Amino acid sequence: GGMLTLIQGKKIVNHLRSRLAFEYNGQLIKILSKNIVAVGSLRREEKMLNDVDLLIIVPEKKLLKHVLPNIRIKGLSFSVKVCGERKCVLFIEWEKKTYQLDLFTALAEEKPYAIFHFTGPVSYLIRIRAALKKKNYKLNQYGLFKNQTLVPLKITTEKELIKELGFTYRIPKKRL
Amino acid sequence: GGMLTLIQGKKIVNHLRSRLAFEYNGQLIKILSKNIVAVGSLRREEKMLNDVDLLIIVPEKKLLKHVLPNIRIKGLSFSVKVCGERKCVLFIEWEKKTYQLDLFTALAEEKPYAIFHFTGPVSYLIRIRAALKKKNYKLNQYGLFKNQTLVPLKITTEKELIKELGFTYRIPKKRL
DNA sequence: GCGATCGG
DNA sequence: GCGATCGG
Repeated sequence: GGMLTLIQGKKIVNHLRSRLAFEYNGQLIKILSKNIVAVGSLRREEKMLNDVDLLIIVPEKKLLKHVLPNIRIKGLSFSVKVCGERKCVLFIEWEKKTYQLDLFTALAEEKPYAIFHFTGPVSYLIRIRAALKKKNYKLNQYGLFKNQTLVPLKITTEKELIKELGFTYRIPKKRL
Repeated sequence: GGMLTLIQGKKIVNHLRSRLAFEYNGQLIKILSKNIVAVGSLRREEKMLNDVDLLIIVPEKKLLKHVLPNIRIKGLSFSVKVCGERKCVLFIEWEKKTYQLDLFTALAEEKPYAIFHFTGPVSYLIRIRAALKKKNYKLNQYGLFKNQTLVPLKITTEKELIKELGFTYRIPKKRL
């Protein structure tokens, strides 16, 4: 995959927002724009991107075996590098060039945790996870755990999650 | 990668044996046939293969950062799917079809352990490892360990390793 | 730091 | 059963 500017990346995401779908036992099911979240380097507003990173929110557990493994993009040429239920990496043709499209899935109840994980950057996640690990917590893209048991937090958004975890809220661009 | 017959796989390995090399700070270093071992489904003599599996024996630790990351195959078209110091997955062109070639590296002192691991099958490895784990040992492709410490066994071959571990020696085809 | 999807 | 490369 070629490198992209932030603007090229945003243009691609805009194009993709109305064109993603998946095949479910023969039936083409459209993925809704509101369930597509730009994450990664794109959400961090970095100047150059190495890929385009999208998080797809899926409404039901049963659908995970179907969404990424049967992903469809209307009108766009692509090939699959690797693909499972949770991560799918595609190479897409856009104008004269091939770019890497990284797709991830989260269930609705995982959404704040997923956004936080897939936003990164990695250095920042390592620091946050290390501090929580010292207090016997484990944080990942699915939830907050203690002694291998889900800690049910009363949150809906990434911001609420960050504050409930006891860290300073910073906009994605400023996380390091 | 397409599926291959055992015969096709063996023909490919024969071709590759004299044609593998790596670039080391600008110089092309041939890999010797005696340091190339057919492993996996090929060594188990399975009728159909999903890929061709080769283990490359590397004489010095310092060379690991160079071998797979700078692999060269004379006269054969290939592309890299993933590649590190210990695992490299290639797609090769062979008689107008594309196949998957899986390359792994072992240091000389790891060789019997690596052969045993990369031969499998997986079901057999799980059983063997579980039994050793009950006695506080850990077996992997690098050695036999107890309390995170290498158990120095006085062996050279896979057969000697198997017997020293206290299991019945069976030819690769009959391991289950 | 932690998980996905391999790798045998 | 145990480890590698790559995902943020």
